[PDB]
Order: sequence, then structure tokens, then C-alpha cells
Amino acid sequence: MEPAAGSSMEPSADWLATAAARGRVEEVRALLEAGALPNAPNSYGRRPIQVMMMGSARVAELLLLHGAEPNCADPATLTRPVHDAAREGFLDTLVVLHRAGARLDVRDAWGRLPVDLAEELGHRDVARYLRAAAGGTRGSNHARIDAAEGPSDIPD
Repeated sequence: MEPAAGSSMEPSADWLATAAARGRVEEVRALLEAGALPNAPNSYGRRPIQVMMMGSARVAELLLLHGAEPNCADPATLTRPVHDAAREGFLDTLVVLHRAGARLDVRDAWGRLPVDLAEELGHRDVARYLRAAAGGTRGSNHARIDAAEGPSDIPD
């Protein structure tokens, strides 16, 4: 009959990502062109670029220019590939992301934003450039000063 238990065993394409996380650009360059799945979600919940060790932007371009997931992220904490770049202090990565339609405007669920996580940790060079590439205060240019005084209306 049909066996079943729970933990399934299906190692789909996941090389292009594994190599990246290992700061190995050579294995990815030869793989991305060898037919590496450009949109292969890895079991690390860190996309194909979010898990490129964030220490070798050269890898990001490889997947990004090929079609990685510089936008999609995690459905548990919204960890976009934008936090990976700043969180590691690698601006070269963010540049690539923005070089191929990057969603520099999401929020790590409770992390507020990647530009803020970059400033708190120690990626000022990225935190600053991030606020310029991710923009902010958009859709609220009225008081610009925390919850102003008075109950604001929110018709939805």
C-alpha cells in the first residue's frame, strides 16, 4: 500500500545555495550555469542568497543576475535577503539586490526593518545606504513625529 509516517525525504535542488553559504563562489558560478535552480528554496529558510554566507556579494550577483529570491523571504519572521546583507555588513550584496528589483522595504516581523537592524548591530555603511535604498516615512508625510497627539482615523 502507500507507506507514510511524517518526516519526508526529498532532496530537491539545493547545491547553488549550499555552495554560496560556504563562501564558495566557484562552485556556484559553475553550478548556476550548469543549470542550478535559480529559484530553489533551501531547507535553511534562508533563500538561495539569504544563505550565501553574506560575506561574498560576488555570489549574490551569480544567483540574483540569474534569478534568485532577493525579495521572497521567511513566512515566520519575514527575514528578507535585505537583512542578510546589512546584518553582515556587506553593502556589495544590497547593491546587487537593488540591481535586480529588490524589495528593500519589508520588515523582519519584529525586526522593524533591515536598515534599523544594520544600524543597531554595526553596519552603519549599510544602515545609512539602506535608508536611502529602502526609503521610509512613505504614506504618512503629515506630522512626522511618532504617534502625534490625537486619535488618528483609520478607515479600512
